Amino acid sequence: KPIEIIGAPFSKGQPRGGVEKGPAALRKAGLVEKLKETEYNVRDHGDLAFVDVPNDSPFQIVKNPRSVGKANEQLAAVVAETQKNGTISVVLGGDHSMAIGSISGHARVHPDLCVIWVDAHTDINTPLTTSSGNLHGQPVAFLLKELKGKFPDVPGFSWVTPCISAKDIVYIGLRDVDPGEHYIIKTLGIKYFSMTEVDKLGIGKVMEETFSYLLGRKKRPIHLSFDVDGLDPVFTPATGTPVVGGLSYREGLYITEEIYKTGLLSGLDIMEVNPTLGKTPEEVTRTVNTAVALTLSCFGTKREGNHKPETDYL
Amino acid sequence: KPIEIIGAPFSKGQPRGGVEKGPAALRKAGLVEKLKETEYNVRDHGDLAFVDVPNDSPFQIVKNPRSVGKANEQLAAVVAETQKNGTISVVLGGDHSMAIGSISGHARVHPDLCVIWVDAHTDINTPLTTSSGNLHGQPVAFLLKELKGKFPDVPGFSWVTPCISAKDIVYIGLRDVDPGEHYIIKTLGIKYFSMTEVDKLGIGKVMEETFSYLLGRKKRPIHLSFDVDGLDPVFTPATGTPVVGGLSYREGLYITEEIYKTGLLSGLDIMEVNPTLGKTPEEVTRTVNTAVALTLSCFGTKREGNHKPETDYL
Amino acid sequence: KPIEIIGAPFSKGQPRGGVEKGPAALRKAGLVEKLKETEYNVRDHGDLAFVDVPNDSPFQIVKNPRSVGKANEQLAAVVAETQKNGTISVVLGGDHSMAIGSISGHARVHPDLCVIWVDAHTDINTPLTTSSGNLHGQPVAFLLKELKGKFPDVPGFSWVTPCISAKDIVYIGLRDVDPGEHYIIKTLGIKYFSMTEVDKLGIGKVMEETFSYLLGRKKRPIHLSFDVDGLDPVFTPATGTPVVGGLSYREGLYITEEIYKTGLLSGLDIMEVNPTLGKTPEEVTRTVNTAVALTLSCFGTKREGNHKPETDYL
Ligand SMILES: N=C(NO)NCCC[C@H](N)C(=O)O
Ligand SMILES: N=C(NO)NCCC[C@H](N)C(=O)O
Ligand SMILES: N=C(NO)NCCC[C@H](N)C(=O)O
Ligand SMILES: [Mn+2]
Ligand SMILES: [Mn+2]
Ligand SMILES: [Mn+2]
Ligand SMILES: [Mn+2]
Ligand SMILES: [Mn+2]
Ligand SMILES: [Mn+2]
Repeated sequence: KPIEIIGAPFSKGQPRGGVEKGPAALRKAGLVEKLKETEYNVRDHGDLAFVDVPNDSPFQIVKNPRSVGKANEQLAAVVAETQKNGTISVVLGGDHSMAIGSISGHARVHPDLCVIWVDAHTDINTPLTTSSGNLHGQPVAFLLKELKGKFPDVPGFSWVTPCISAKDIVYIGLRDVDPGEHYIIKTLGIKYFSMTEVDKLGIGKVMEETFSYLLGRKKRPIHLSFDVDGLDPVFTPATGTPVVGGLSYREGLYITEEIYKTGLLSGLDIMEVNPTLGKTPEEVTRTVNTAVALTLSCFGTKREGNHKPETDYL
Repeated sequence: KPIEIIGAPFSKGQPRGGVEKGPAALRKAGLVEKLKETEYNVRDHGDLAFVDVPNDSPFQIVKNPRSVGKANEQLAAVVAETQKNGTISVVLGGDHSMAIGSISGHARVHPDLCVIWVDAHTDINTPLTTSSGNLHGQPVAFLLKELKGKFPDVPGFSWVTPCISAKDIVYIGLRDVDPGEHYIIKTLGIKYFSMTEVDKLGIGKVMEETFSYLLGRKKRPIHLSFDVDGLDPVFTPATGTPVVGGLSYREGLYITEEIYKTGLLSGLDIMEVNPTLGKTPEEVTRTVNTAVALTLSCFGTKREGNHKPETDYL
Repeated sequence: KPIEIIGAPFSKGQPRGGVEKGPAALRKAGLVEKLKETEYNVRDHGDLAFVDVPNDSPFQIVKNPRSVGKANEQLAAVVAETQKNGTISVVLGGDHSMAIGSISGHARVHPDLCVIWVDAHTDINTPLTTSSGNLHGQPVAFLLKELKGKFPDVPGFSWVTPCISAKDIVYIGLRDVDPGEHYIIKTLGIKYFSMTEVDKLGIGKVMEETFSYLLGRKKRPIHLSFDVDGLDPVFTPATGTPVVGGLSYREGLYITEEIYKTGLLSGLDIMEVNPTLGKTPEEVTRTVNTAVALTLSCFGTKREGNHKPETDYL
């Protein structure tokens, strides 16, 4: 199989700066090469340079709208672009609002996809709900159909087309959800697994379930949008919003691991890494490798080992 | 429902000083207000000032007896006092020996209550057993009937009336139990779940069980005496006795969470917080919020979110 | 029952020095006395002084061969020596290559034994595979029959006799396995439980299984070769190779605990402790006690308590 990496050095989805340095640190952590070490061919597409929207106005509360609308428009494009060639898209990112882009682009070639969302937050707030115009906390509200026309069309996201219903999305790692968001997920009946569910079933069953629930009938392609923050802060400290009591490195590596073991991975998102939001240099480095590690997980590497087949190591 | 908070700034139950600063730090962490943010009405009762017993003699080995006898006598009173009005009692505390007070006061209005004891220790030692007169390690021995007249009446605890048998008490998080104590719990057949049990079943099943075992037949009121030290030291470092390999923040939040989801909470104890026993300021702060967090847990807050009902956030 | 402790202050199995100081720190942590506190009689055998092999040549890639061959020859001997008297052998160690010695010596008296291997690594590499002559990463390859004559006889391990097949060995905690090693374990069909398996089943089921798989038919003696490094680095930092995302103190204490509860413990290995590889003095101390703790676990101590029988603590 083939792998193409897209860098989404962006950050207007939120205030704290650095997230665009995300793909910059990830490649520096040698993400590309290690990936090559697998059975997958890897092509690095570089960093989609994003033209800045002069005089971007705050649509009511929502900020830097046009920016996030055009930046995400440019991305979805490249994604659908690769997706058609048949390669697996892996979006190194800045804030998690590049999810619309990625996800959209993906749905163009595979409109039957599901979505596993590992984030501490649902990020399912709308321009109406959000107590901030930080679109990095709305990505699902743009991709959801059951939410279309449920809020004033936003300046820059015209090209966006609600592509999936709540019956194809699955959240894992939720532990910091806003009122409005809780409403939405309950109302629209969205299958999720808050830390409390993790706690109850155990990552194993959590994954086991989520799968049947999504690939029970028709096996479709998967889009794992992973938010480096959905792990506990002790593991991925260099982030925008940390939230104690989250997924463990182990649990996180278990997810990408069961994901891989299903061969249905199509699109991958490694968002929210802020190479600057480090209390200490280590914390960053930590955050960086664990992230890196989580990628190579989705692409083969098992915690039990790997050995090139047909070769007699004896 | 209504909530009344009682501060038990005390510490003679043990040597290390600071535990009385407990309710002092907890309120400072804004425990009161956050609580108001729920569906419960909250009334802060303040800190029961405790008159000191001049010349308190060490009953054999047991120390500061009269102190702990009168301090706990004053408390039980206020507790039964609120309990009658129908509000939920929440005892911010100093050492865990204010459990007799709280628990007693509670049993006066609801003598059919059970008790969930999250502590690293059983604290079920008697004046006979204890290798210390630290009554913060005997609270159950005073409340237990099967232990009445099993030791020399203690100077100051006359007013104390063994209120519950081993069939209504449940320990969770035990990992540092003394010989004598092991004897007692086995002999008197006390349902418990040592870390090893936690390890085996998984907090989920651990709670699931404990409930049936207590609320299987007659659903009664619950008295969760939570000992901030039953969590692992990495989570609640600012304590008297830390004991590695204990409950995780997650597991601890899972408990208070399943407790809440049963609407049977009547009395709550947040003991053993020593705002001074911090290797570093953070450790305290850590200890403080996690504690605070554990309270608001027992009162609604879920790790999946909360949203005021009947309001359309759309 | 009787316990005899053997100190294997050795380290040529690998580069980093200090591991021979292993038994030196363990006794200093009072391992001997605490052990006496159990229902087992304990005899400390002291530290097998190891005569150094002048001019030890690097068999191709493999280093300090003759050293590790004679040091392990001297050990197996003492082990079989005690094993015959009926006492339980407990090898405090230096690098994990003293496993051949221990294990061999054990098989002499009980050739029907199985083996539980808690290590981050399989250490099942051969002189052919290893990208290092560090025999501390080959111990199983010398003890395995299915591997005999699968590599050039090594200078110093003549006396070694492949004693067990892959049907009697069980690995727990694997998370850093080399290519060649993966080949071997898959090929030779070796029952294991990588962190991912731990993650899936939960230490409880992991142990529950491993047992039936080994003691299902004929109950035999157990040889728990525990590698202090198989726990997460946060717990046992003072080691040669740390590997993030490993067994928790709890999970590790759960293992030795279920091991003990089967009364089938015959030989115990507490390897890879490097009293010098400590970022800070605490880290060592940490590493030391947790190790110590893991021993006393295999010998009675439960996390629920212990009380001398036939004594009325009332
Ligand atoms: N980028 C993230 N998470 O990864 N943002 C979470 C934001 C929380 C909430 N949804 C908001 O819009 O404020
Ligand atoms: N306050 C506590 N735990 O929260 N004390 C535990 C004391 C251990 C033991 N029961 C003793 O009396 O020494
Ligand atoms: N001592 C240990 N683990 O405890 N060594 C692991 C070494 C990793 C690998 N088997 C090698 O030979 O390099
Ligand atoms: Mn997000
Ligand atoms: Mn997030
Ligand atoms: Mn206590
Ligand atoms: Mn305690
Ligand atoms: Mn080893
Ligand atoms: Mn190892």
